[PDB]
Amino acid sequence: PGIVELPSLEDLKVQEVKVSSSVLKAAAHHYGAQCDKPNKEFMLCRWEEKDPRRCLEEGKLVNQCALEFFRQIKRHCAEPFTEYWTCIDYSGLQLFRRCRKQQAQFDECVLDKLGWVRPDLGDLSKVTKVKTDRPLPENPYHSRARPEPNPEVEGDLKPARHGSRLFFWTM
Amino acid sequence: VMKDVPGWKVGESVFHTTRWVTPMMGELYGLRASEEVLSATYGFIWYT
Amino acid sequence: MNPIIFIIILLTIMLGTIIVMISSHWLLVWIGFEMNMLAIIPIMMKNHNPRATEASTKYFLTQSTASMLLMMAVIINLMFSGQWTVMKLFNPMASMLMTMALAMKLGMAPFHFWVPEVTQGIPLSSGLILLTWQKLAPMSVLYQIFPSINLNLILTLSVLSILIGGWGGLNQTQLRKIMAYSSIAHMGWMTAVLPYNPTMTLLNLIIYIIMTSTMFTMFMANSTTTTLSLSHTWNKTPIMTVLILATLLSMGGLPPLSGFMPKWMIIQEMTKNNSIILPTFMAITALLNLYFYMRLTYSTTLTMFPSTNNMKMKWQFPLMKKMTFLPTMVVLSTMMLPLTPMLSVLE
Amino acid sequence: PFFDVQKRLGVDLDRWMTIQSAEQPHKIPSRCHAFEKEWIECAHGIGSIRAEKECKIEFEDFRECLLRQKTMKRLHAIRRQREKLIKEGKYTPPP
Amino acid sequence: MNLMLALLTNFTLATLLVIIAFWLPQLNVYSARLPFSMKFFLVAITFLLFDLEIALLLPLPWASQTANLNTMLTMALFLIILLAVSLAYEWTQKGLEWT
Amino acid sequence: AKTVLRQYWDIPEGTECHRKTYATTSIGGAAGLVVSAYSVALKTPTSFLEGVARTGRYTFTAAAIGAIFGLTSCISAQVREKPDDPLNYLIGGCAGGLILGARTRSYGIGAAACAYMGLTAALVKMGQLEGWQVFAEPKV
Amino acid sequence: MSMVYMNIMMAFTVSLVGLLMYRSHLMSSLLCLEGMMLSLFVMAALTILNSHFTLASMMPIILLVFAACEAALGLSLLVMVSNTYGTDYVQNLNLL
Amino acid sequence: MMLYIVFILSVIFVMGFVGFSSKPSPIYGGLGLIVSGGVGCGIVLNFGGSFLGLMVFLIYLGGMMVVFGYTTAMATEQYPEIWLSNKAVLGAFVTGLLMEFFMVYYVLKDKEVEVVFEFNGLGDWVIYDTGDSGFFSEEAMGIAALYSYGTWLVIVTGWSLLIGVVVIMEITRG
Amino acid sequence: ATFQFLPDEARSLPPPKLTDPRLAFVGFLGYCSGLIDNAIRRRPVLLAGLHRQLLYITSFVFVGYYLLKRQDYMYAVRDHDMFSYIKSHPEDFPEKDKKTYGEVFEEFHPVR
Amino acid sequence: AERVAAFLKNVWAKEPVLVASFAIAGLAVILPTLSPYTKYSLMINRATPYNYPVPLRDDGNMPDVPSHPQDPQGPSLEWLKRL
Ligand SMILES: CCCCCCCCCCCCCCCCCC(=O)OC[C@H](COP(=O)(O)OCCN)OC(=O)CCCCCCCCCCCCCCCCC
Ligand SMILES: CCCCCCCCCCCCO[C@@H]1O[C@H](CO)[C@@H](O[C@H]2O[C@H](CO)[C@@H](O)[C@H](O)[C@H]2O)[C@H](O)[C@H]1O
Ligand SMILES: CCCCCCCCCCCCO[C@@H]1O[C@H](CO)[C@@H](O[C@H]2O[C@H](CO)[C@@H](O)[C@H](O)[C@H]2O)[C@H](O)[C@H]1O
Ligand SMILES: CCCCCCCCCCCCO[C@@H]1O[C@H](CO)[C@@H](O[C@H]2O[C@H](CO)[C@@H](O)[C@H](O)[C@H]2O)[C@H](O)[C@H]1O
Ligand SMILES: N=C(N)NC(=N)NCCc1ccc(I)c(Cl)c1
Repeated sequence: PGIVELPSLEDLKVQEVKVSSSVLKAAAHHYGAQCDKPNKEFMLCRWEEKDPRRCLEEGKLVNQCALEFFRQIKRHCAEPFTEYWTCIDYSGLQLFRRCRKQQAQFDECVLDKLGWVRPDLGDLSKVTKVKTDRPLPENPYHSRARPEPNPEVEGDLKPARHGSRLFFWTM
Repeated sequence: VMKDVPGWKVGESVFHTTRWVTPMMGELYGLRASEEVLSATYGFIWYT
Repeated sequence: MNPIIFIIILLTIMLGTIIVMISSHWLLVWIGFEMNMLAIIPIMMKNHNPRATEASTKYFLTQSTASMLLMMAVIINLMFSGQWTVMKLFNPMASMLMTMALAMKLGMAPFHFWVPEVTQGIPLSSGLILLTWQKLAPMSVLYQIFPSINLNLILTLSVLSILIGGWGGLNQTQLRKIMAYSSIAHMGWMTAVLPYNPTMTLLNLIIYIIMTSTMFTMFMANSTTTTLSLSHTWNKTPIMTVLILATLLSMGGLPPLSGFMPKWMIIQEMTKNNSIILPTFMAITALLNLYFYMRLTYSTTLTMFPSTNNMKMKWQFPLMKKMTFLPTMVVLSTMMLPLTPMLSVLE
Repeated sequence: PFFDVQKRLGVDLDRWMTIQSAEQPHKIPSRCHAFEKEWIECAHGIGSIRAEKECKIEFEDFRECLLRQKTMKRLHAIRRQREKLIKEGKYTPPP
Repeated sequence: MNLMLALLTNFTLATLLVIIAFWLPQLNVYSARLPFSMKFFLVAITFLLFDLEIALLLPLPWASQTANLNTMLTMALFLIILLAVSLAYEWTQKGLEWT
Repeated sequence: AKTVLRQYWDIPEGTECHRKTYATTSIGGAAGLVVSAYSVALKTPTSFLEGVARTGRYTFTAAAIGAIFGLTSCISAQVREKPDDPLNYLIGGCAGGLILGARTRSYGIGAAACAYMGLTAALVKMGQLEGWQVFAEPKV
Repeated sequence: MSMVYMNIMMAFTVSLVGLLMYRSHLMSSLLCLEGMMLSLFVMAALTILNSHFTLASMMPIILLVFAACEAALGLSLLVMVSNTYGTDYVQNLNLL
Repeated sequence: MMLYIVFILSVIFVMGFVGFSSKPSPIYGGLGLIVSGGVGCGIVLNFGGSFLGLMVFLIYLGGMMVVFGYTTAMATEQYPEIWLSNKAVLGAFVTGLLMEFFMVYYVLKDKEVEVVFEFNGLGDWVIYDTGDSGFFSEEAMGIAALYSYGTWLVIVTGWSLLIGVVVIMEITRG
Repeated sequence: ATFQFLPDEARSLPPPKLTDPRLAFVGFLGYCSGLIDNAIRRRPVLLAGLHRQLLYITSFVFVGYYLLKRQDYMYAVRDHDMFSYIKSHPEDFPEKDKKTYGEVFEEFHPVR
Repeated sequence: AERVAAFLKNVWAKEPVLVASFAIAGLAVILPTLSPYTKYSLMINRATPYNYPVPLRDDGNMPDVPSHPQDPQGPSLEWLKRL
């Protein structure tokens, strides 16, 4: 067996999205609409390549889009967004249904100042299609050549030559 | 640690295939403090 | 027992066996054995007496133990191959455990002790199921796992069953114990050829079942469970003595009778594989069976034992037992040798 | 199966649970899915006599994923060397 | 962790109360068959068999999330109906009488 | 068994008599222990010591039979200068048969054992020379 | 193999040895039989859970259901034996 | 150390088996199987098998073993023998514990052992899965599938349980 | 095929003749079963229930005929398999060079 | 019918618990096939997204697959929101 090739620690550095899950939860619906393209490109790479080392550049673009997404909230909608995810953060299950009044304020804000429309029920679970210039991998499983099948037996079935040929039998 | 062990190859796979293999718990945390290993292994199961 | 319940229980005995034979999953095989054992215990107990309870308990303990060993082998197989497909096993300890588990179910020596005990303690009709139908499911599993069975274990089990079955029958006056030991020896022939040609395992099994069903059916028609009771047959139904004579000569492997066929064909397959000593030893040991089969023919058909006066009362009444399929079975038990090439249908 | 009623009738009585690369609820994969799939595809249709020889690479990898005996050995080995140097004082763990 | 502590505390407290309940000052200076019916064995065995099938019904709340509702509903009712047949058999064979 | 049996056959005939006698005595003693185990398990001894006595009787008898066979057969090959000769095992097989007659205090068992053990031992030597298979591997 | 399999396998062997080495009570042997099922249940569950073979998650439940049903039958034979002799001692079961 | 919970539980599992397998009074034999059942559930729970662990408590302990003890009181023993009074029970019990202690001592010492077969001693946590972030219990999904994928399992299982009622009623009627 | 008594390819083979000596022997076995049926139940062996004797012969022949078809089919398949393997593996079945007896040396063993 | 009505009245008088059990069990078997809402049960269960919806590699021949989650193509849950 060979050597497992690993990227260097310097290849793995990227600005991190260091916000808590209640913050991601609060912005998730608008994040799904805004950052769909780099997100869906990266997920296509992962299910096609089946190898984390082969999708690191797409992974960094995922972070870069999320950081620009959250900077846009910070520039125009910081106060309505903080009121909303704090409301989410209070719940032990982080429930949307307990925060509709604060969600509406955060939603009226991004729609007005950023043009963001919250995707409708069922939208973010759609299967989509992405145009990637990354070539389709040929042998993602790294399969060896398969063993050759046994020769196919063919022809016309004829009666057994002189029958069963069991000891003395003539049939 | 294995610089002087004779015949050792660093980072050698145990699999014939060169396909990426998901590492198990020991591979990731095999050299780390027991506390992080407790959390990684039994934290979810032991969380109320 | 209500006749409808008896029918449903019998169909459950058959269903569990059929589940074993059609299953591709080890779990369903194990379920089939579990279903089958549950439904057979009540037909062992149906006469409700201490001897039937003892037989049922001994049978339950043996079969339950073998079911646990079988499931242990299956789980070991899962650990080392990650799959449940019924086929060759992927671990030698799994293969040994399953082989011993299946040997116990069949009652092969040295796991044989329960077969004479249990058969004696249950009615003839229940003994007919135990020594015929109950062989199908374990044999059908051996038919599929044989490539991974250890040759020395299987041949050692086969050789012991032929020896124990032969010697065990010499000392018997009870017909059920004679059948039990006769069964143990025949299983040894069946498994001895299995590593070489499973088709000859199936041929031996089918013919053994036919001959075994014939004997049990004839014992039932007269209510004979002992040699001496059977020796009164000449003075009631003379035809039955002739039929019992022919079937006994056939179960002894005498040409030109049907029971010669499985031993003839097994000897051939073994020799084709350069196995001379083993088939020779098996054939000679099988002469032990012929001795105590012949002894029954002497006391039943070829001589006339003393009778009793009350026997005259029996002359006035006909046989009312069903003796279902007996005329067909006895003809197949004795006259099939000219059709030996028909074995290819088992291929 | 002894009698292959299932294939004759086109009914799936128990094939669905036989292997771990078969269809699972919500497409949940088994840990060794890729390894089982590789071995099965290699050995398909050629017979177990050929398979035990010609698909031996795929099967050893599958057994390594199933039980992790080489991996546990390699880790257990690196750990001894570590404890030796720590005790002998020629190694110091990073922070 | 929290569950193991809660369990330890419950039975530790029960142990302490019991042993204390047994030790206090006082101030004192000076293998057969029970004659018990076969009927009670059958109640226990009947409970066991019914309990085993309730084990098979317990997953039903999860099974109703399936897209294969035709099959799920049929199998769920099949099981409960067979459970009812078992009771009807006990009942009509006088397995539930105490006289 | 494989380990001990392979040791016996590895040693050439008529050389290292003591090494041959250890292999047969070990093989014989193991057989006697096997018989004792089943005898004690199936026919229960009256007392613990009686069980120990029975194991010693069977285990010593089997070892003695194996010891004399290995000694007798290997000396004969050495004395006669006939290594690959079945007759050496015929002599060894009969000597072992006589000891059984002695241990069981019977002349009939000794006469029968001589004939039955002698032929069996001689056939084992022909099988070794001729390559006869007892448990033959499936070939066809 | 992992540590656990040693002890679970050891537990199964202990109960099997207990099963094969009867004392007097038939109930004690029935307990060894159910001990074997328990160790089979644990070993099956561990193998199935650790490999994340999802559909087999049901297998151990099936095993428990059938083994319990087998245990109910074994108990029924025990009481029928005890009704005949007044004890469940296996040395009474020697008529055959 | 808590990282060895499964190993420690498996040791208690085995010692409980040496307990009931040495065959004290079936009253105490039943207790040892009950403790093993609880410990056996503990092992399963630490592999993510919450449902399967609880079924051991519900069906094995709460169902089957309750009936075992019930039958023991009726037809086996009402008065238990003093524990380990018999020499065979004491010898086997001590013999079994002695093997378990030696098995444990060497595994802990060397972090491996060869008891007939080779076993590792790093710790059971090493082989655990590292990735997990589905919103469901996989075990529960697999068990729920008994009603969608397992039609055939349900039919044979349900039939067998009905036959169990029929069979046991025949058996005990006398 | 799979779990099929007489697959479709078997229809390429000639059927057994209804005058097949093996089928005649099967019918005789069916006749013998009819006589044994009369004997065990103590009926007149030759005359009793000719309707029942007829169904014995018919059932044996009907089942025997189909068993003989599968028998002959299974030997045809064996031969088809054998010859295909020999054609696929000509290196294992060389056409050996055959000497005449004038060329081959055989030792003489006098019988005196 | 008249004979059946008399039989039902007799068991209503004598075994009202059993009559209720059989009526309820009959409705459990029968009403799912007659109910207009039973079809939404499958649709709702189908619509619940338990795992990630892996995207497709756009090849230029997929006019029915959306490029964005807020595009009009693809399945809609409008029936569910109204329902
Ligand atoms: C064809 C290829 C296959 C070839 C293999 C050979 C097959 C032969 C076996 C066929 C299957 C068994 C059927 C045998 C038929 C027996 C017929 C018979 O013996 O006669 C019956 C006779 C009836 O007696 P009863 O009831 O009293 O009525 C008459 C009034 N006395 O009964 C009696 O009277 C009883 C008289 C006492 C018994 C005398 C014993 C000697 C007779 C032995 C003949 C049977 C030989 C069978 C052994 C196999 C032969 C090779
Ligand atoms: C009667 C009591 C029954 C108690 C049963 C208890 C269950 C015991 C299960 C043990 C399973 C271990 O099974 C055993 O494991 C080792 C681990 O590699 C396997 O492997 C071993 O042999 C093979 C040989 O090719 C190689 O992998 C290697 O030489 C060696 O490691 C064995 O082939 C297998 O037989
Ligand atoms: C004791 C009496 C015995 C009577 C036996 C009666 C017949 C039993 C047949 C049960 C199996 C029926 O047939 C089988 O079942 C279910 C539907 O029901 C189907 O299986 C269904 O569930 C899962 C869900 O994905 C998948 O296996 C499959 O995709 C789906 O179609 C199988 O594709 C079908 O082949
Ligand atoms: C001892 C044997 C006992 C057997 C008991 C069997 C009882 C079975 C009763 C209910 C079986 C059918 O139950 C129900 O029937 C209706 C028929 O409209 C089906 O139909 C419903 O769901 C389907 C899904 O394909 C929709 O497309 C359809 O529009 C809707 O009406 C349900 O999918 C099915 O769940
Ligand atoms: N000889 C084995 N051990 N097995 C086996 N039956 N191999 C197949 C050889 C064979 C023999 C007869 C026929 I008819 C057919 Cl079709 C094929």
